[PDB]
Amino acid sequence: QVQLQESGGGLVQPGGSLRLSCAASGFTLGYYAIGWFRRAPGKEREGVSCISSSGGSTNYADSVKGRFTISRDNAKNTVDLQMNSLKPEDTAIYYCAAEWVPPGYGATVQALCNNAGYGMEYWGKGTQVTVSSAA
Amino acid sequence: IVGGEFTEVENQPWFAAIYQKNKGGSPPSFKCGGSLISPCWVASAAHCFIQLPKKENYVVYLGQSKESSYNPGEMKFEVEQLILHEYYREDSLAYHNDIALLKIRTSTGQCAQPSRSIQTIALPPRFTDAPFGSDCEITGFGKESESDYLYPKNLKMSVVKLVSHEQCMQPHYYGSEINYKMLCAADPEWKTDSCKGDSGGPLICNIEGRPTLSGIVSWGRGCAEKNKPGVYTRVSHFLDWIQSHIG
Ligand SMILES: *C[C@@](*)(O)[C@H](CCCNC(N)=[NH2+])NC(=O)CNC(=O)[C@@H](N)CCC(=O)O
Repeated sequence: QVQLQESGGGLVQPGGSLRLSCAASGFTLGYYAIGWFRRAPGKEREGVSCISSSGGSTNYADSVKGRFTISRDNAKNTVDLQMNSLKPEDTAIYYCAAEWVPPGYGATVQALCNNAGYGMEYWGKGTQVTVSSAA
Repeated sequence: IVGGEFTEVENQPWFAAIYQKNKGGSPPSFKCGGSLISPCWVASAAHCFIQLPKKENYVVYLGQSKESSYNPGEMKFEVEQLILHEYYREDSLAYHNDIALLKIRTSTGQCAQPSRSIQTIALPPRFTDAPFGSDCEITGFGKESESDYLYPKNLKMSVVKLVSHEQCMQPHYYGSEINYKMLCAADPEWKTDSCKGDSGGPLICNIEGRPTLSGIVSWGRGCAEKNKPGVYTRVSHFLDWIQSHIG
């Protein structure tokens, strides 16, 4: 009965901002580390930004540092991705993915995010983010 | 593990944390330890799986360390084969043939790929054990007292000594409930020992100067109890069984 669902996709002018949200139903998302991944039309899936279950550790791809901001609310069962100063290069399908991090590892969520999301337990169906002058 | 120290990366890189899955999006529950004997194979105790012997109930994690960054692509494994010894029995106090093999693979179908934090552990030569009184090291996430219900947060290791069967089969020890397919090991001061939650974890003794999976945590009356050593599956007497399930 586990469900992940992204929302917030749309068409935005270059330099504009956009906020995505990942909502969970069927389970408590707060136990899980969450990664936002994206697939561009030509490339393969890459980690954009990740956050640990408590929200204490985050990781960002170099492409988006200082532009994107991941956050979460474990009372509302959500994880948000704030996207500012959007560039055409950001155009992609954005997926939310959840993974339970077992105890006994480092506090970082760096490796969770640098590895194209292979092995992440749960996935949403994704939402479209398009950055173009056509907006 | 009772007494001893908390471990780090590269200290038991053959160590496997075995979890049982909960229904729904509930996180799994820690169930037992294990040892990576082949890139695709983990050895652990059968008593850990006897209630739910279907492989779908478990997930294995490797490379645990406080300096290891969790990567689910390389450190999480589904169990594609769960094999319990066909003559596993539960006796009054002892377990017989308490051994199990788990064939593991990542989400992309790979086996374990070696690193500073993931290594295989060598099996002993057939019927060969370190001498009694040798220092072996044990490892796990099991209780740190018998009377505790809490499992520790981080990996612990300790050093116990091999105890001879003659000494172990003394009546004020275990008497006739110890056979030669078992290995006893204890702290001479009875302060350190493995405990509930360490089963399937390794007993590592040095065979001719080489670290060796000599035992698999199986049972014991209490934890770190006087005259009551931890009992272990004697791996040297199961080599044929093991290698019959792999090849
Ligand atoms: C199943 C496995 O994880 C445990 C390991 C206990 C290690 N024993 C010692 N002396 N270090 N094995 C068992 O639970 C088998 N049953 C027992 O040990 C019981 N006699 C004690 C039960 C308990 O204390 O939890």
